[PDB]
Amino acid sequence: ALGVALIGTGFMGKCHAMAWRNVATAFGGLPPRLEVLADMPADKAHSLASSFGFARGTADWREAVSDPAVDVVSITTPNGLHREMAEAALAAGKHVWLEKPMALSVEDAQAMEAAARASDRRTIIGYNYTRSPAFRAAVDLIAEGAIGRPIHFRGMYDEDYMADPDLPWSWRLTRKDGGLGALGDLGCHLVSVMVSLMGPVARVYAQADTVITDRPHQGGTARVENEDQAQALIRFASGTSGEFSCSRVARGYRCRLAWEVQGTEGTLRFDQERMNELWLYQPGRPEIDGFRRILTGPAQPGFAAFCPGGGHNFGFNEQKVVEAEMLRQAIAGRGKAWPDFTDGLTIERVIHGMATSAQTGQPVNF
Amino acid sequence: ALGVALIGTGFMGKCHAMAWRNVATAFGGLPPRLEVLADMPADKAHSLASSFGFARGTADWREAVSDPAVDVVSITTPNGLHREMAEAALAAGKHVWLEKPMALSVEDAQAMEAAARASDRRTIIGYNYTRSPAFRAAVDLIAEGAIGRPIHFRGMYDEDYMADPDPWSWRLTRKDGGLGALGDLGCHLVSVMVSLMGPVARVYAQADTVITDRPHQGGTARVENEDQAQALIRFASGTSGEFSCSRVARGYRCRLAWEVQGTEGTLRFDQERMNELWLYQPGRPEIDGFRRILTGPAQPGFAAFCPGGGHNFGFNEQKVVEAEMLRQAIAGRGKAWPDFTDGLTIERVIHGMATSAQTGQPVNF
Amino acid sequence: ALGVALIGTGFMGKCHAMAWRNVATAFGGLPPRLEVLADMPADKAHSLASSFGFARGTADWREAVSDPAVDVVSITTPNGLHREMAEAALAAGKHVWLEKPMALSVEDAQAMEAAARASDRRTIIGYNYTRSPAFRAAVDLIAEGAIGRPIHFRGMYDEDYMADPDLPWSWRLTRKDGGLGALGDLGCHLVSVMVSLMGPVARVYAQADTVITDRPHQGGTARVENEDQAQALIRFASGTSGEFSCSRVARGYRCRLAWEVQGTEGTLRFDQERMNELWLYQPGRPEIDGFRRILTGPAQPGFAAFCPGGGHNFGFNEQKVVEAEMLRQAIAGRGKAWPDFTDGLTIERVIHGMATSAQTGQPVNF
Amino acid sequence: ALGVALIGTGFMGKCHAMAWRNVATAFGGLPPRLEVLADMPADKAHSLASSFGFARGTADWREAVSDPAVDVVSITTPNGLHREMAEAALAAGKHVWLEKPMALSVEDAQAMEAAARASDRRTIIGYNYTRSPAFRAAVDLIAEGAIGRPIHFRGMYDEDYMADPDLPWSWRLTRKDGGLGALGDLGCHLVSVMVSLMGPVARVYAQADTVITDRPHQGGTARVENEDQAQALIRFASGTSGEFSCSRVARGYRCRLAWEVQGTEGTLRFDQERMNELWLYQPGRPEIDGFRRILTGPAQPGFAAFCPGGGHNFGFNEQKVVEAEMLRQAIAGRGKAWPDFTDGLTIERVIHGMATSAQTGQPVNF
Ligand SMILES: NC(=O)c1ccc[n+]([C@@H]2O[C@H](COP(=O)([O-])OP(=O)(O)OC[C@H]3O[C@@H](n4cnc5c(N)ncnc54)[C@H](O)[C@@H]3O)[C@@H](O)[C@H]2O)c1
Ligand SMILES: NC(=O)c1ccc[n+]([C@@H]2O[C@H](COP(=O)([O-])OP(=O)(O)OC[C@H]3O[C@@H](n4cnc5c(N)ncnc54)[C@H](O)[C@@H]3O)[C@@H](O)[C@H]2O)c1
Ligand SMILES: NC(=O)c1ccc[n+]([C@@H]2O[C@H](COP(=O)([O-])OP(=O)(O)OC[C@H]3O[C@@H](n4cnc5c(N)ncnc54)[C@H](O)[C@@H]3O)[C@@H](O)[C@H]2O)c1
Ligand SMILES: NC(=O)c1ccc[n+]([C@@H]2O[C@H](COP(=O)([O-])OP(=O)(O)OC[C@H]3O[C@@H](n4cnc5c(N)ncnc54)[C@H](O)[C@@H]3O)[C@@H](O)[C@H]2O)c1
Ligand SMILES: O[C@H]1[C@H](O)[C@@H](O)[C@H](O)[C@@H](O)[C@H]1O
Ligand SMILES: O[C@H]1[C@H](O)[C@@H](O)[C@H](O)[C@@H](O)[C@H]1O
Ligand SMILES: O[C@H]1[C@H](O)[C@@H](O)[C@H](O)[C@@H](O)[C@H]1O
Repeated sequence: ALGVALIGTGFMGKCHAMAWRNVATAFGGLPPRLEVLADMPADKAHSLASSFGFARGTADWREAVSDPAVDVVSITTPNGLHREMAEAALAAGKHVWLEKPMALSVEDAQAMEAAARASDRRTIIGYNYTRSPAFRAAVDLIAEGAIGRPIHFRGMYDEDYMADPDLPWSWRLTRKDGGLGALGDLGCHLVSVMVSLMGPVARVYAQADTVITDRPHQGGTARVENEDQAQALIRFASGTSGEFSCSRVARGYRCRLAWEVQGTEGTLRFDQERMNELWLYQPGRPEIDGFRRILTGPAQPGFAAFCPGGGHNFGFNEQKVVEAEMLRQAIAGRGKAWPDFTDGLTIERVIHGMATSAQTGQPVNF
Repeated sequence: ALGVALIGTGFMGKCHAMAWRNVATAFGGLPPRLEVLADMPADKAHSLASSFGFARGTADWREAVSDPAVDVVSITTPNGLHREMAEAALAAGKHVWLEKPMALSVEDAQAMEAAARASDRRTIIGYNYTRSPAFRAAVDLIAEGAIGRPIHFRGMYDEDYMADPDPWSWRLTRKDGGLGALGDLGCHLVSVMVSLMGPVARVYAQADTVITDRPHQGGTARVENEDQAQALIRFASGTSGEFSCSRVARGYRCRLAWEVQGTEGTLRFDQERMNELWLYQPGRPEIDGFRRILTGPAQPGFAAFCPGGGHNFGFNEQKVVEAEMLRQAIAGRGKAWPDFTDGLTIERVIHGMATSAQTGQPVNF
Repeated sequence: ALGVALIGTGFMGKCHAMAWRNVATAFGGLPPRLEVLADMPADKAHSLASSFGFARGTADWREAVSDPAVDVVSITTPNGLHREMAEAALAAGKHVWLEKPMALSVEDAQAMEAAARASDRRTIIGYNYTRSPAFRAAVDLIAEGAIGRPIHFRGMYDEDYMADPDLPWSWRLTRKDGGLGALGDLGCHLVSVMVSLMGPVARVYAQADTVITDRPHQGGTARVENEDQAQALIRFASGTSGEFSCSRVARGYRCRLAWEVQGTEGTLRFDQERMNELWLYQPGRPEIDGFRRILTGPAQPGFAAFCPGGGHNFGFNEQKVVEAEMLRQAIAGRGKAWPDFTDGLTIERVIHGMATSAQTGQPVNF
Repeated sequence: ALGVALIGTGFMGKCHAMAWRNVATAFGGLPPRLEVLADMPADKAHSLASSFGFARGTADWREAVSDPAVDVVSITTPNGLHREMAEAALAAGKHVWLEKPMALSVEDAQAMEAAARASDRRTIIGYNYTRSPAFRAAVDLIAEGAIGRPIHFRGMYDEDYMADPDLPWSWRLTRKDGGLGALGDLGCHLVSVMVSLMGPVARVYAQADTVITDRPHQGGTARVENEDQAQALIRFASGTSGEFSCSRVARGYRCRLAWEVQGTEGTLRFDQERMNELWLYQPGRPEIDGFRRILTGPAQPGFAAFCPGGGHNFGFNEQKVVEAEMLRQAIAGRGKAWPDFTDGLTIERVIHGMATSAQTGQPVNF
């Protein structure tokens, strides 16, 4: 069994834990051994290792990535910590499951990518919205020619977690430790999905905005630095056109990663807030012509490992189980995992390229 | 930590396995120990006990219920085994997580309800559709007066797994399944309905078998029970109700959809979109209409799985919540619903409906 | 050109006026001659006669009905006035376009039916939800065998126009002017749709409720004389099962006439609040299997006469234009108007049979 | 009564006819007298003038614009004739209801604008998607402060009427006729809506494609000369951002003019294919937080003129009756008609500016 370390226990830390714990339940093989949990403070690491079923808990992550019983390290700590912990893991000869985005900057991502290439260990970044059965059915459909040649992509990713202007400031909202705003938190997820459907991005023209430029900082106010929303027009390497957006201030949306691929012979549309539906249009006779609602079931990739009956809604967390497995297969030498630090660095260059574009009012070519 | 035995590894068996494995991960406390898994043949039981992380797999269910390390038994076998397995598990001093419906008959459920009181062990029936954050949110809203006085209920549960020509399940026999759509789906619809409306007083029902033989069985494969059924309800309150279920309603996969029309509002839900609760309350005319409430941390259960609203809660995660309730009842910190007593009433409703359909007569409770 | 008389100018009266005005615009032939309009008081009739484009107004309907420049009469007055007005019109040798339901009782409907047969004039009842391109396409699809044989019908008609208890007492709530409550006002519509799709009703078992027992009336407090809601289980002459309901207190719904036909080889589903969509499931390959959203367009009956492009939503009022056209054609002998007073009589026996079942607690066979 | 001439009887011609016959029926006043109808050949004009309720049909549009009994002229002919016809109507001192877009080029629009100012006659351009009860409710909800300050617009207009590559090379596909492609046919309508929500446009950056470049043409094939789809990033004069697209080859879509405004305090979203629904998000307590589905009814502007009860879906064609009313009110010197040829000119510069941008690869500033 694969020896597992986990660093962090928050939103993603718990998600990885629940995933590791059931990956063998779903897909077979041996359950991974949950060796070490790292979080701060110590008493919290001990508590959570107990209730997560980990063999021990530590307040010292370096110990976790060092442990001889570990082969793989889940890294679910804040973006400013990714580079250091990732690199230390790879140097200790461990495979790495790293949360997105890779780091704060393209330069950090590049350093990490070089580390990974040296190491010969397997890596994967936590672009979990590419794990849904519906998204994977969509990719297969386009490959099968269900919509002919793609002629346009339109995608968005709206959430409203920062829309309230009273929400307190933090260094996340600075360029340092924070990095990009909406592009770094959400943009990257959209790019991960978009390039899987349409191929590599050849060019972007973008614009960005900070809507809420000043926030309470225990007293007066602090200037928010990164962007609350960004949009971009795209040209892919195939030459086809695309539209792109992201926002952390789009009121009423909670997880609205929504995309569509219009093709010569059809159209596919999807909204993550209803992650179990794939809308497919193909030309038919006039009398019955129209979009089909394909409800996620065992006909789609990965679904049948969790449930034999269609229409039993596949959940967000279960995406993470599929991700664990893809890494599990890569480590077992049986299948390449996407995206690794090399694949992820391209995604980093895209979102940062869009940021550069926005600042300059000039298109950026990749 | 609770010792767990699991009987069955099919649709619901595998579901219970995933739930027991993550109950503590979501809700804290100590993770349950996965002790014994039972299924046939033995080779299958062995491989799956290993992948599911169970200490052993066996082809002998009695071995699972008698393991001293076990405190609780998940029974996920065909309906025709529920009674024997549940009564054995109770007599063995184990708490029971029994899959719905209880058994083949009301008499069976009567026997099991008596045993459950005698055992002084906790019981819960697998009505996992009452565990969604959206559903739990609805109940709380109604109790708050959000929709005022419930004046009508309209409920359905449509699926189409029997509509497919390609097959043969135990669900189609009287000795393995019992009732057809009413036993396999109807009961779920009842569990939801009485949780919203209070107990049933009267039913008038009708039923049909639309596919009499399983096309690809070689031999005769007579469907021994109903493919669909509908009923008018009167609740103990005096309120009206519409009820139906079907395993042949083509294009539906898990369409357990209900609504409660109140004097002050309406609540509506469809399990195919289990993350949405529609709420209408009267407002200013210029902004009047139903609200799509997207499941999130403000709903019961959800926060334990995710701090961000809109990250769709899953079918399988309803089962994690179900497990947590049994586990809280087991610790004397809550009361599990429905136990074998509450479940008995449910069996009466669906079997009353089946009777009403057989006789062309109303049935009172 | 056909000579028109119109009695009433409210909800349906204005609908009828608008329909006659554009019937020839839509379908060709000669525009009807808008001859006489009748409403009270007189000032109101002459005023609306002017704005509706009618040659004259009057406060006395009887004159309008026997005016020799009139060939057809639209009757859009409360239910209590239907029988008298229709019987008078027919006996003058005029065709009649009558608002639903026929009158207060089954006896009224039998009286009206007899008068119509003796008069040898055309009649049509205003069941306008049978006139939508989506509905008519549904009936055709069933006929062509798109969903095999029907095995179940589930229908409802929810509105909340009496859901607020403060709303004033109105004629729809009296047995003298309305007759039945939600069964008379909404239920009849549901039946007209249901029988078009499933065939005749063989049996019903029903229950009914008055949720708001009293209402403000000028001074205050008046008792509601008929039902706010009703439901019924149906057996059709075919043997097939049905579910049926209606309500005027169903909070949040405005025109939710929603039905579905579940067949052996597919399913059809419709909701009048989205009267441009017809949902059709037929079995398909697993990977693309699901309900189609058919958007109303020129391939559906009647639509091409209003617009040559699909997706330009056909409206409520245009159903009435279709309805006038079917009446014109019938009067000219080139078509059948459905439902006439005879077909209308059947509809009335169903709804009153439901009322009876509700009162007795026993099934009612037809 | 207003004297009305109508030129053209097709898609919009017939829609204008239906609108002029019921404008008074809906909003009171005197019914406009339908004087002259022009279309070709003559026999068709005679036939349709009879069935449209027009006093006479003619094959010569110039006759209609000069008739002394005419006060206002509807112009529903292809784009290349708009300039000529409008300028002539105005020269004869007639009021003008002109179909979109104004013409083939900015230059044309400039001349027509000056022509319009030179006469002292009313003009309105046929941007009917701004007449819907839902849209007008949206605008008033914003003006009422419903969503705070707009911070982003996302708009699209997808149709597939050109998706089939075997459709014959026809007028919307030419420069000399047609002008722009998707931008001139669908884009303009999106801008009409967009500037009504976000105000004027400061800057665009756009991309465009011809996806089907060749089409059957009398035993041969001809080159398509304008775009099938276009997209743009927008910077509004207010400093706010926007996304914009249109397409005539977006498979499955029939009239998908969908738009969204995300504000500091709320969100509004709309889709013409369901023109009777308006989605509104305002912050609520978390228990009941979410988008409201607002079903078009009497609370929304214009609706009560057509129907006293909500839910009775307002049609595409009834947008035009509203448009007619707005014009009658402007002629009567009450309400002003938007957009006139001056507001229209701006919309033309925008769509042509996107076209320029897409052609050159450069941002275009206004
Ligand atoms: N893939 C996805 O869908 C997704 C979703 C949410 C967050 N994320 C990513 O997950 C990462 C964490 O996000 P989150 O929402 O879980 O943040 P969080 O604040 O919920 O959790 C951070 C975790 O890291 C721990 N931590 C912080 N500093 C530490 C240190 N020095 N040593 C050990 N532990 C430390 C915290 O105590 C906590 O356990 C971020 O990189 C974010 O981008 C990804
Ligand atoms: N709550 C739910 O949503 C849900 C879903 C599916 C089934 N169910 C209920 O759960 C139960 C199981 O249904 P399922 O769909 O998982 O059926 P299934 O056929 O998929 O699984 C049944 C399992 O029981 C095992 N089994 C059969 N006979 C056995 C024996 N003699 N000893 C030990 N194991 C035996 C089978 O080998 C199989 O592993 C039924 O009671 C059903 O009504 C509930
Ligand atoms: N088919 C449909 O979709 C539809 C929709 C709404 C109403 N209806 C039916 O239309 C009919 C009228 O409904 P409504 O909502 O228009 O009612 P309403 O209250 O709007 O109008 C009643 C009309 O009758 C007139 N009236 C009353 N007494 C009269 C008399 N003695 N002489 C002349 N005119 C008289 C009133 O002045 C008014 O014009 C009813 O039978 C109702 O069932 C049908
Ligand atoms: N606002 C909308 O929703 C909408 C919808 C469709 C079209 N349009 C616009 O309406 C206009 C017409 O498009 P359509 O789809 O109605 O085209 P169409 O081809 O359906 O009809 C064109 C009409 O113009 C007539 N015509 C052509 N040359 C003429 C001449 N010399 N004299 C008189 N009549 C002549 C044709 O006979 C026909 O009646 C275009 O400018 C288009 O952009 C707007
Ligand atoms: O598919 C159905 C349904 O999904 C229920 O959840 C399950 O309990 C039934 O046994 C199964 O037959
Ligand atoms: O709003 C309702 C309903 O829309 C019916 O169409 C109409 O016939 C009723 O009389 C009216 O009350
Ligand atoms: O079908 C399209 C579109 O629906 C618009 O309504 C119209 O203005 C266009 O000209 C027509 O091409």
